[PDB]
Amino acid sequence: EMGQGLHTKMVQVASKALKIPISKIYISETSTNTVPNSSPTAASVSTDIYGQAVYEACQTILKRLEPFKKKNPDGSWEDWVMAAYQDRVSLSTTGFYRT
Amino acid sequence: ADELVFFVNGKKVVEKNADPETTLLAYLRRKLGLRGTKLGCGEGGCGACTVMLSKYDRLQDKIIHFSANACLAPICTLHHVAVTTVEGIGSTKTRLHPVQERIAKSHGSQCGFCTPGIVMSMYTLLRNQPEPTVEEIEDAFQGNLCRCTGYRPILQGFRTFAKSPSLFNPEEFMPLDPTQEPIFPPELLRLKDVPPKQLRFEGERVTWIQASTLKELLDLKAQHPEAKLVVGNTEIGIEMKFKNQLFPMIICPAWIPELNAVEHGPEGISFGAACALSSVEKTLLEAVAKLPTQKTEVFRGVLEQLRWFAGKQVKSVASLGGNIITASPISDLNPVFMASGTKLTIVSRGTRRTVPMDHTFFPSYRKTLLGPEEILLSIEIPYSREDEFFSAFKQASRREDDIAKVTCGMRVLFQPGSMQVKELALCYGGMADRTISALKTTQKQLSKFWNEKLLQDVCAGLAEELSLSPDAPGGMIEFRRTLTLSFFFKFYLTVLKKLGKDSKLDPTYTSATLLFQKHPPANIQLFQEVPNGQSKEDTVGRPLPHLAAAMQASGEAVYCDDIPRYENELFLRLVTSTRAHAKIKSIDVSEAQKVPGFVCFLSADDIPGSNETGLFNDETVFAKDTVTCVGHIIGAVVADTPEHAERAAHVVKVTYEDLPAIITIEDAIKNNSFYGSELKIEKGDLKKGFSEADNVVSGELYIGGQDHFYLETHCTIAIPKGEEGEMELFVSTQNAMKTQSFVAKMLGVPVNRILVRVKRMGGGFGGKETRSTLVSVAVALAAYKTGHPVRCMLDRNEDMLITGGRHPFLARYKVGFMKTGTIVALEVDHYSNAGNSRDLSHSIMERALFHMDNCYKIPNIRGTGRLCKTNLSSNTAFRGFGGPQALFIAENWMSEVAVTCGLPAEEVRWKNMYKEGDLTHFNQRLEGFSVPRCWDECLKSSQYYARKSEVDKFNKENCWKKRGLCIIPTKFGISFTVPFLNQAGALIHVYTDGSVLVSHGGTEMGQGLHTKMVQVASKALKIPISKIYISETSTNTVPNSSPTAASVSTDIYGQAVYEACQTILKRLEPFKKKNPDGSWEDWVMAAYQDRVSLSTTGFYRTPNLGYSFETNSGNAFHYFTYGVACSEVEIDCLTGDHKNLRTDIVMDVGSSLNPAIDIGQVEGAFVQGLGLFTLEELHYSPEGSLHTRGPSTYKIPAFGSIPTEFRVSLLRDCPNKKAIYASKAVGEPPLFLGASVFFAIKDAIRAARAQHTNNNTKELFRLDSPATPEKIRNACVDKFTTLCVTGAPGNCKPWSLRV
Amino acid sequence: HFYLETHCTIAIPKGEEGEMELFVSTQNAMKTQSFVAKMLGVPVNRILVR
Amino acid sequence: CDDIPRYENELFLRLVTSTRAHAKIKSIDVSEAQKVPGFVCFLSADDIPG
Ligand SMILES: Cc1cc2nc3c(=O)[nH]c(=O)nc-3n(C[C@@H](O)[C@@H](O)[C@H](O)COP(=O)(O)OP(=O)(O)OC[C@H]3O[C@@H](n4cnc5c(N)ncnc54)[C@H](O)[C@@H]3O)c2cc1C
Ligand SMILES: Nc1nc2c(c(=O)[nH]1)N[C@H]1C(S)=C(S)[C@@H](COP(=O)(O)O)O[C@H]1N2
Ligand SMILES: O=C(O)c1ccccc1O
Ligand code: MOS
Ligand code: MOS
Ligand code: FES
Ligand code: FES
Ligand SMILES: [Ca+2]
Repeated sequence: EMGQGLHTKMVQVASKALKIPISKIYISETSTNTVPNSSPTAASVSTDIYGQAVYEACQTILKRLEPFKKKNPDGSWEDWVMAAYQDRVSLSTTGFYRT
Repeated sequence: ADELVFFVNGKKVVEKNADPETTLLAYLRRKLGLRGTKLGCGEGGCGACTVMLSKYDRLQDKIIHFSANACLAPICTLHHVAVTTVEGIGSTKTRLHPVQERIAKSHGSQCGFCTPGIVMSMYTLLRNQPEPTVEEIEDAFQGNLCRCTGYRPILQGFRTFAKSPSLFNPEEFMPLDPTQEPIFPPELLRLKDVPPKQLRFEGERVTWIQASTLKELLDLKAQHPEAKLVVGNTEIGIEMKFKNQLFPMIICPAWIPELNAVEHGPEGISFGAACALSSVEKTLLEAVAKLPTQKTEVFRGVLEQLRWFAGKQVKSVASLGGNIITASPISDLNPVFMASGTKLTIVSRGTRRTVPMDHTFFPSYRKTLLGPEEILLSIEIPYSREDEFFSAFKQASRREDDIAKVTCGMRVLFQPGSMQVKELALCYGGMADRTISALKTTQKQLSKFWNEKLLQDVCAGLAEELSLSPDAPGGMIEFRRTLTLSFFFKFYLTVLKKLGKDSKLDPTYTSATLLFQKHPPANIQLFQEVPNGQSKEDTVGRPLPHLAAAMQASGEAVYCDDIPRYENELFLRLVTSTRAHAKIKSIDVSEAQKVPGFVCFLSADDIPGSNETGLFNDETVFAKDTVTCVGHIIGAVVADTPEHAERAAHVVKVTYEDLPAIITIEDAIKNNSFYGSELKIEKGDLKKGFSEADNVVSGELYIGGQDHFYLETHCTIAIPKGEEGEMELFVSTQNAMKTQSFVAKMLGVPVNRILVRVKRMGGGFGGKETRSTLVSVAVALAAYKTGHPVRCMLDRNEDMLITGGRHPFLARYKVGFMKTGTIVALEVDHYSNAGNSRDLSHSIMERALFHMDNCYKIPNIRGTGRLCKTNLSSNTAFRGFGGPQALFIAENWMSEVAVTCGLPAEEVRWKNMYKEGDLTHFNQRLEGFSVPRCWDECLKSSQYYARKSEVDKFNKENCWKKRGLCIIPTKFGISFTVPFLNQAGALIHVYTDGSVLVSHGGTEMGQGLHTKMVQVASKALKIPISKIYISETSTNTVPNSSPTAASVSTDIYGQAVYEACQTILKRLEPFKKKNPDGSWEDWVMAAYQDRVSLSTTGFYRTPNLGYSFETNSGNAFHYFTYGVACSEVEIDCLTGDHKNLRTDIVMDVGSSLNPAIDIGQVEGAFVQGLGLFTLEELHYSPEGSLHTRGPSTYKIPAFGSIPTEFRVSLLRDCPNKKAIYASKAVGEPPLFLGASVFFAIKDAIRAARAQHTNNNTKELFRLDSPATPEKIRNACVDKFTTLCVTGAPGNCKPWSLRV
Repeated sequence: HFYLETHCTIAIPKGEEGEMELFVSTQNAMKTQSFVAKMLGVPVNRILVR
Repeated sequence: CDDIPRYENELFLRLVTSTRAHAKIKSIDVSEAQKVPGFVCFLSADDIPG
């Protein structure tokens, strides 16, 4: 983030893909121990490619939460996440994109 | 004056404004930034702060080197002294010193917090003796404690300085070359030819005057009688730090030559009052070696005491004058100086007198017959005369560096060549509030002859004259009185032997006159070599040392508090309750606010979020309205320095209104005070079982608690980022996830705002899996409120008081068995003291129930469990998690079954043992039950049967010493008994240079988990471990992690890491195929260029788990880890002390991922269990106030506590398909094996009781844990214990009898 | 460029295995990481750029 | 970046740069710099470990 609002946009994207308020999503910083071998933030494509990578990681999460959502359709995002946790289903995932 | 000049690692230090209250430790860490030296207790008992001091000695015209505790050394005593820390002898950036290299490569370093101090003790030794003996090497560590290793490796590695595969190879060690050692600071050498001048230092509250001459000392004292002298500061330092003592004016007379003079006169040897005890020891040893035995009787007595007097660090700074004038009730020297009428030369300006120390020298508590203007100039220890004999004895809890329970000095003068008493003096310590002489008793024996009648008359006299009321401070009334008579008995016999000339006693009575004797160590470790075809780069199964061992030995390894503080960082001090249960009526911070640097007082009202916390939302972050235990956190003070925060907090005044308190398990039962309902597992038919049973035994047993005593106490640094409630914390915890959510809950912000990072812990052992949040949340609140970073590291006393420990257990049992020993029915009701909150108490009781069978098949069985809710700090996880308590209870009734049946214990245990395929009481199948092999193998390698003979023989030839032998098995179920915790995540990145960064949910606390994880990654990816790295554990890399516990970390994280590596391998596969002959680096780069992601997570969920208490079905564990231990001991029936002669252990850890780490885990766990069952004991006042708050009173196993012959074997060819690379969890399983020592002791006591107690061979006497010297001695009933019968003395027979 | 915030870097040496954590005003954490590692002569996994 | 609080022991670096567009570096003298209060060290090419 250098003022172009990339994090704002990635939160907006994650929020849509996951179908939850942006208020439940947060981006703290950029670091080499969370995401390695990253290209520089340049070429005006950051939204294009990181938006895609964030999207993919979100789909993964959604696929893992599916069974719980299907079991408790009227439940809350919070109910599904906890149920997923209690069932020892991983709640962490990478996402990647290649133009 | 004004300027203080000294050196640290060869560098000159000039302090222009030295504050008399500043310790070297603080100065090194804060001022110089040298964090290698650690704070472990600030009490002188752990040695973690050990450093070397060097100076020019004007007398020996030589540079001398000695060790010292930086925590007790005032920098104001260090003018013109050269200090050497761990970073001054070597480092991984330059080159490690042999001492550092060897302790690291010998696997002598685990969590590594104690390593720097032990390194410096060894270094100091070598600096004095380049080729020390094995005995000198062990004695070098009398003042150093380690909680992880079990000590064996440290000694064995250092043994190389003296003079099947191996864990390390001594042939690769770099030779010690003293010519390459750091040279004494040249500048200091010049300053040696300049006469000392009085120096003056002015601090915030204290003024220090370093007197250069005797005249200056006297003038100052004549002018300022209040002035407190200080030499070694090993007493004053304690008084100021722990007794709230403040001395505005201090005078250090250490430089005065008159106070350092040593003179050999006609009547004895005189020492200046400032001479260090180590100097006295040296001079006296020489005198004893050069002079005739008949003249060194008294010197020998002093040497016996010095032998067990603190450690090298304290004896090298503690002075003679200091010990005498401190006038402590438990001084080990004053009773000796008194009994020998040692001469004291006391002076004052214009006056001078010399008197023999006698009973009058100590009028009352902490006082002497010194005038306020007088100072002790010198002491002359008397030469022994003809017909004059002397003895000195000391009995404490632990042999090394411990406080005396009872200590004494004994002397007798006979008429020329007669056995007729001319003079007799029996002086004791620990029997009153001062050193006393049993004058009434001794006066009656004047002119009497040394015989049986005199022995009886003296014992009866002592029992009467040295009485103790039921409220005597320190308790242990029966034990202490028994020791006073036992010591005399030992003196009596010794004198007989001496009068017998020798240059005769019943042979069975001879060992009673013998002083403690060390025995040559003999350690052997057996493990399996890796398959010959295995690749060199595949380290799984190899004895790879801990990845951080070298950095831990060099002091470069960073622990939480070693992290530099920010320019604006503040310090936090918790304000806790001093009442077990009361309403908080008022909190006054008026005085606290006046303390310099005061920033603020935090309480429940300051919490922005919720004040409800705890694993079960059972607790408050800050007590509101009421306190429910001593130590209950009420609030906290934030200040500019640690000192100021501590001072401010101390004066925070809380007014209370007591409420009825429930302290003990018995209390809880009576009041029906419990958490939840009864826990129970029942199988078979009890009524039927007891019916078919030939015999039936009932009883009650108790197991005391235990303090984790991790060398590094609790600690947290909280960094507020000032954005969106974000906070980054560095914490010493095994549970980053709970830390994160508890901080978030208290603050009222989303969990994604909190980042918790754990690089490593200097030990955890379960004490940091939940209770670490008590500090983390409070520090987080401080950071939130001030907007400044804040940190807090607990002092030892706060840690032991507040953080909880192992759950004490009380058990009521009843067992049915056949005359053959077979068990047919068992009923056990367990009760645990849980404290003022639930925490992990429920799961702990569950694990207890799961192990109430140990390794025995019991057809009809019923075990229940109740959690006692009490007004004590909440107890929690501790290596074993309930298993040791339940296993101990099991082995106890099992031992009584053998005794009752009159059959060999090993025989009774074997026929009751489970067999492959059996089901446990909770119906789980035992597959791959390897106890049998461990058992037969241990029996054989230990030579059990043959030694059973050696023991019986010894017991026939010895009357006041006995031996015991016992072989014990164990099984420990592996997995968290809470299903959902059996999950693990990992995250791995491969950078474009091919280096790999691995991250997993587990934390490093010294157990070698990261090391094992790197080994697993290297094998899985088929690349060298040198290309892989693990930096830390953090919530932003691997979320929702289970606490690092239950011994399953390697199992589950190993699997998650493995999976992550598979995915990596899958992605690189296409490139490896394209370029087969290429390198790992070529493939990675190619993958990167083709835009293939080199980052992935890994996850693992342990399969088939889910036990139900309702249906008594389902698998509670993934598999079991097994082991067997045989220990042999020798007890002193007269004092309670005992030797752990030998122990043999055979452990089944499947195919070990690292035999150095495993084995290190086996030895470490065994020693902690050893401590739990025989040495460690916590004492509380009737009101629930913990007395035992430091290493001085809480004695964990020391270097000299381990079995002299310590042999460990890892079972061969026993792959476990239920875990990563066929390995097995090892963390907790071996701990209970320490009980083998407890039962060997019980065996010995049985022999002693058959010797002087009853005649009832099948007698079943109760022995609770820990089997401390008190319990051992009281159990050895004899004519002495009878004359000391607590209460019911010879004066209390009832008027009538007949029910 | 005239970014209102000029170039800036904070480098924190951890004292272990060449580890270093850096807080930098940069659009390229990867290259900062590798260039720092190249200059120091240590594996890239030792350097953390935030 | 620079808003991040400094550690109690944090130091500061100031780059030493060329005043010529193209030239051989004949000599470098830090004798005057060494006398400035607070001076810690001057780093040059030979200090690079990698
Ligand atoms: C971990 C640890 C273990 C210990 N173990 C033992 C043990 O096994 N047995 C035992 O007996 N003690 C033990 N002690 C206490 C022992 O170290 C002190 O008694 C020591 O001998 C005191 O000498 P010092 O020079 O440190 O005294 P200081 O702390 O300086 O204290 C001395 C006190 O004596 C006064 N004083 C000192 N010198 C003189 C003088 N010349 N003339 C007049 N007054 C004087 C001071 O004013 C002060 O009141 C231990 C202490 C620690 C911290
Ligand atoms: N050196 C050291 N070893 C240790 C501990 C420790 O704190 N320090 N904790 C013990 C406890 S209580 C457990 S549960 C396991 C923890 O790690 P693991 O699951 O990998 O074996 O290690 C054991 N070994
Ligand atoms: O079973 C365990 O050993 C255990 C340990 C820590 C927390 C919960 C648990 O069930
Ligand atoms: O010039 Mo922008 O592509 S960084
Ligand atoms: O007692 Mo260890 O399960 S943390
Ligand atoms: S901290 Fe100095 S002896 Fe423990
Ligand atoms: S390695 Fe010694 S206390 Fe941890
Ligand atoms: Ca509890």
